Amino acid sequence: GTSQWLRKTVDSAAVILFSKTTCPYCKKVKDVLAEAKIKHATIELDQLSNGSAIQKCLASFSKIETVPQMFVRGKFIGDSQTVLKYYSNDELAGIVNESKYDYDLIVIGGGSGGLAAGKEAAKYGAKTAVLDYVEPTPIGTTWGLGGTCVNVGCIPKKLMHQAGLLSHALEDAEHFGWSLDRSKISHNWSTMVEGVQSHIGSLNWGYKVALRDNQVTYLNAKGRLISPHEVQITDKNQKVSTITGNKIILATGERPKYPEIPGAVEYGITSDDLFSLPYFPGKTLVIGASYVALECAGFLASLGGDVTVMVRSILLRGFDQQMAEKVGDYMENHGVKFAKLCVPDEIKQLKVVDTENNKPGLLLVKGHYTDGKKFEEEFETVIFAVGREPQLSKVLCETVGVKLDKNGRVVCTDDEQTTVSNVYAIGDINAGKPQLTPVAIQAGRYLARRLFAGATELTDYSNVATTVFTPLEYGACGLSEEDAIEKYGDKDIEVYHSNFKPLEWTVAHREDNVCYMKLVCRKSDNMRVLGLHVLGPNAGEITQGYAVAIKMGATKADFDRTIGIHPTCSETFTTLHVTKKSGVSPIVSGCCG
Amino acid sequence: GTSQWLRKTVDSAAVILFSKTTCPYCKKVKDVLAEAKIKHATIELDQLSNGSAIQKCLASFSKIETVPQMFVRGKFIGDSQTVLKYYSNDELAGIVNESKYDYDLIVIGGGSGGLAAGKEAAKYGAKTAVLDYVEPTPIGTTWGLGGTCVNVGCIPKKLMHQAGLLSHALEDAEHFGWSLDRSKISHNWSTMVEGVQSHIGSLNWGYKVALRDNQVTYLNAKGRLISPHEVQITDKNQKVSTITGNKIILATGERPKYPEIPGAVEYGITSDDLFSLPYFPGKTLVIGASYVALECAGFLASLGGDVTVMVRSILLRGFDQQMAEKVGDYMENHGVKFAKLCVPDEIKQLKVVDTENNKPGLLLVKGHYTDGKKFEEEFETVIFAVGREPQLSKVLCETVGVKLDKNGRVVCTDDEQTTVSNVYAIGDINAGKPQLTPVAIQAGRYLARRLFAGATELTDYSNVATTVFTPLEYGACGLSEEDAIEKYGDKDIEVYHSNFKPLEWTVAHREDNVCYMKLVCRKSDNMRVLGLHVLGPNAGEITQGYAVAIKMGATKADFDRTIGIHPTCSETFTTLHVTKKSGVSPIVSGCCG
Ligand SMILES: Cc1cc2nc3c(=O)[nH]c(=O)nc-3n(C[C@H](O)[C@H](O)[C@H](O)COP(=O)(O)OP(=O)(O)OC[C@H]3O[C@@H](n4cnc5c(N)ncnc54)[C@H](O)[C@@H]3O)c2cc1C
Ligand SMILES: Cc1cc2nc3c(=O)[nH]c(=O)nc-3n(C[C@H](O)[C@H](O)[C@H](O)COP(=O)(O)OP(=O)(O)OC[C@H]3O[C@@H](n4cnc5c(N)ncnc54)[C@H](O)[C@@H]3O)c2cc1C
Ligand SMILES: C[C@@H]1[C@H]2C[C@@H](C[C@H]1NCc1cn([C@@H]3OC[C@@H](O)[C@H](O)[C@H]3O)c3ccccc13)C2(C)C
Ligand SMILES: C[C@@H]1[C@H]2C[C@@H](C[C@H]1NCc1cn([C@@H]3OC[C@@H](O)[C@H](O)[C@H]3O)c3ccccc13)C2(C)C
Repeated sequence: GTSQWLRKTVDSAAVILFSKTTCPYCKKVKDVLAEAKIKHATIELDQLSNGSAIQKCLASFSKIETVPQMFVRGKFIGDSQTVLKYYSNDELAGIVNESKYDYDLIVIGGGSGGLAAGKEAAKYGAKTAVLDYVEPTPIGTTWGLGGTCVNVGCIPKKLMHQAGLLSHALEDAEHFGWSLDRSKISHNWSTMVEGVQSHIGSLNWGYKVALRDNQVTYLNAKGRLISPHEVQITDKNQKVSTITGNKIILATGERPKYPEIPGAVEYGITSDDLFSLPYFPGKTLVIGASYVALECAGFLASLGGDVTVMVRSILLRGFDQQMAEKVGDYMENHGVKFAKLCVPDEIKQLKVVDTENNKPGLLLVKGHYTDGKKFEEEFETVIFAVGREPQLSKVLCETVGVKLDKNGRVVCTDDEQTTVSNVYAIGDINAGKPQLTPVAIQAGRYLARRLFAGATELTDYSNVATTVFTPLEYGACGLSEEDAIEKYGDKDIEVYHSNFKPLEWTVAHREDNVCYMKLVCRKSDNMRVLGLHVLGPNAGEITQGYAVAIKMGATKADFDRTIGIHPTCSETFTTLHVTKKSGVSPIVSGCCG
Repeated sequence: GTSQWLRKTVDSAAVILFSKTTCPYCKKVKDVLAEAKIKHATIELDQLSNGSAIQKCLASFSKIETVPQMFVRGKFIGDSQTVLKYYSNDELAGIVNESKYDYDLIVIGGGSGGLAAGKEAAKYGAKTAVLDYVEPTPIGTTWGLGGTCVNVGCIPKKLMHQAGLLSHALEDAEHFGWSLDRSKISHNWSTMVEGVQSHIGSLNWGYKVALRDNQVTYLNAKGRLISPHEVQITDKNQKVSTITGNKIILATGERPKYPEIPGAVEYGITSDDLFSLPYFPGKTLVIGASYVALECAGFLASLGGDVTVMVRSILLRGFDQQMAEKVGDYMENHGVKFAKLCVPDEIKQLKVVDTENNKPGLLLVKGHYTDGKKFEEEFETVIFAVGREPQLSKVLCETVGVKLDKNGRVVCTDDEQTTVSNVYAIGDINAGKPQLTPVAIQAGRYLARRLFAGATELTDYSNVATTVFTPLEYGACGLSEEDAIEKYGDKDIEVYHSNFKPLEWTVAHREDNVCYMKLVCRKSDNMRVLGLHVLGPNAGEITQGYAVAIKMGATKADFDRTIGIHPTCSETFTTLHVTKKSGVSPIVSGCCG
């Protein structure tokens, strides 16, 4: 029965009020708690499906079945009459003072998932502490609250990709009858950086206002967990303190990697420096083939620069290789020099940085290919998106047993639960689960719901749709072609593929039959769609809806019976019939396939 | 069981071939037919639910169980031996090209649905004649083959839509570090006309090539049906001739109506004369509140010319009124006059059309509101968009019984079947079926499959999503708020609403909280999503993705389970929690809901 739910609720949370809609006394005590400015995790028993076992559990634990029953921090206050009596002597504010632990919940790391979990816990009754600190970049750049995705990540990346799309739109406007010259239009990088930084500062201020509104104690200081309840604090003023708390959330997030080569740390930069540096990188070298490196090089090239991507092994490792190759070809066509199959060796400085003149320095790069030829070049800026490593060592010494591989930090089971019962890890921390922003937010929210509200729903991690914001976006949800062939077998996987030219590219005279599209359908499950991909403009908007459709298993016949929206670039999804098994070329020019 | 499929196939389809995969003789006869360039509508017996029933029906009709069996007009030629002997004697072409009717299929109306049906029937082993003709009742520009959607309706609409969005993009490029002024930049409307007409001509050439490939004969002749198996046609040179056919497909479509008053025909223009108009309309009056009228007015306004919409009763009749008002306000905020609750009385001329230098002549408009106020203004052009009506009287003889309402339309049953057994109506004339291009295309393709290949699946006209390409696009799927309230009552309908802001509008300092999202769900069936609505940039892609999601039974909990794509607009649908019953303001700025 609901014995497990009652045990989970009573052993956690701050205040939980069991009530029903029919009983007027329950509504009265709810109103009394509301007018006292007391946040509570009320539960409606009548509307809950298991309306019988809850009464038995209440009789077993509270020794009384008369709802409403309000419970605080391991202490049973009593019925509505008891709460009214406590408020009569003005002790209701006094009795809501948490417990032996200083905080109901402490989040280490003010990232998107961390802040979402903090807000979710705060609006469910508990008093929450949030601890966010950013170790300064070796160059010296620093950002405020918001985490990686917000401060230096999702938002600035999309803003600069939109700038690149505007750059292409300037080219297309001449073919669209607008009196303007591409030779007479130039990009002011500094103004763009100032604007995006102003927007991100506004976002940080809004986040601070929101967190202080939910009665959440935020301290900008490094946190280091000592025991499953105790954590030490290193303030920016080196004022080390110590706070205890029953519930701990680990949201240390992630920090960009460096290659252990001479001169990389003191001369190179990462995404942390890229999104806030004043000058313009110009002739730029990018190290690493992760999707972040590719999109960064993409919108640096689209903004007048001439970037050289230096791929080590393969473009977009972990993604589908066919559309990875297509994306690389598109970058090559628009002025991106791909130094594939090469490995960096060392870097040096030739001309010192010119921060007084706001000009980038000059850096010499030495590397070697797979055959060891001495690759030599000079660049005005070198960016190291070689990967990302988490610094869980300096936040957890030996308290929790967390297995970690290369690029991994912890081992975690379902319900984001680690080995320690009262320690929870969300966001990028969990290994073997996607490192995305919405998944982190959902994990935090659902963790707060399960802890301080008694919820039973568990956050999903499968079929997580992603989109990379290259000059032309790539959005995928599900499985790749190679992954499907490896898992379900070559003969059990059917791929529906096509090439389409968006209606926005006709008069503009852009490239035709480049925007690719593919499906992954398995015959054993009635042509069930497994991996759905799109490559072209606004790929994320197209991909999100079809990810939603895939979530509960949309079949190929479902796509066939669905009717398109005219005119849109996504139409060809509901008109997919070409098969790779037949080998028919998907080059659709003029008349649609 | 399969008797009905067999009888409809033999009595309707042209060339049929019952065969299996395991039998090698069937593959041999397939190869023989392929070498003879005689395409066939083959059916794989071993790839169907009940092969034994098909074999029993064949024994009841073909008298022999041994597959394969090839049929022409349903006649039993025989087995593979008979077909091989006939091919050796070299008279199979005459056998397959002889019948009591001149053509197997006659399709009147060369629209997207018409060409789709023609190609689907042709590649399914049949001979078909597609007849299209356009009668320019106004001064007119007789566009070639391509139908309403391609020649006039859809493609030019989205082309000038992207022109308007490029106008907005140049306006907003100031904040993205682009060195221009938006004052020295002007517009070239003639460039619009020439480019869009060039693209239309390329599409027409592609369509002609496609119809030539599918061996379909196309004659630009007026269609006028006579008897259930014969039609008399009028060539371009007034050469009246007579053609008989086995089956008839009606795709007459519709043409814009006219508010018949003196001068409304010889002076004003409609959408037919809008997408090829040599001169820029400039200060324009728009008549009617249909989505075409608002789309055209927004196009001209964002292009630069001030426009005055003149709404009779309500904006966007048939859509949700809330977003209708929102979209109207969005045009109003960008310089679109709105003479709401007004109807026209007369139009006259002051200056003749100045065609020597391509300048529009001046016109005077007189009308009255609901209170009789004498509205009196001057416009050098008036565009009449008061809906479209079909000319069945010019295509269909009165001897056959059909139904027409005030707006026209043709009565028809579920399987696109008219009163006559071999006369079929698809496109914009079906009784109660949506007036959309994919509707016509799917209806034509599925009808051809059900006719000349014995298909079973029917085209779906339910939950047909749409998108109107106003300057702020509006895309909806399912139902509306008022429709849901009428259907199930207030207590059974729950609305989730959100006011969001695209990331592309942050630096640009565009409108905030203007964008909108609405979700209509029914409580009695597990919060099943009925009507979903989006109002923002690139709404068509989101709307189609979510229409595909909804069509196969998507609930709100399914939306919650989905992990969003960050950063885009569409993932805001996965964070829908505000309810209209609670009355919380949709406006979220920093917390973003
Ligand atoms: C350039 C770039 C682009 C990206 N684009 C996308 C994208 O489009 N979509 C997407 O889904 N994801 C994207 N990501 C990933 C995204 O940054 C993460 O997935 C997301 O931030 C994870 O959420 P979080 O709550 O862990 O936030 P995080 O930012 O990962 O949380 C880390 C925070 O905790 C703080 N912290 C760390 N250790 C401590 C400690 N001991 N004490 C106190 N505070 C501490 C850090 O200072 C930081 O503020 C991108 C990342 C980068 C670098
Ligand atoms: C301004 C405008 C915008 C539109 N935008 C959209 C949109 O965004 N999305 C969408 O889905 N739909 C849109 N439509 C609708 C779309 O144009 C039509 O619904 C589409 O053409 C339907 O296909 P059809 O079979 O009716 O072809 P149609 O082209 O409508 O009809 C076939 C053609 O045959 C002609 N014809 C008539 N009688 C005869 C005869 N006796 N012999 C020969 N030919 C004849 C007709 O005039 C017509 O041109 C729009 C329409 C207009 C006017
Ligand atoms: C669906 C989509 C589509 C795009 C490709 C991969 C997925 N998203 C990218 C991605 C997500 N993880 C996540 O970290 C590792 C795991 O923790 C997690 O399972 C995984 O989702 C990656 C890791 C390396 C490399 C790329 C990724 C594809 C085609 C299957
Ligand atoms: C989903 C969407 C959303 C937008 C509204 C209607 C649907 N599509 C618009 C529409 C489709 N028909 C079609 O022609 C008439 C009928 O033939 C057909 O049934 C109808 O779908 C219209 C007619 C007049 C006016 C608008 C329309 C709404 C809110 C339910």
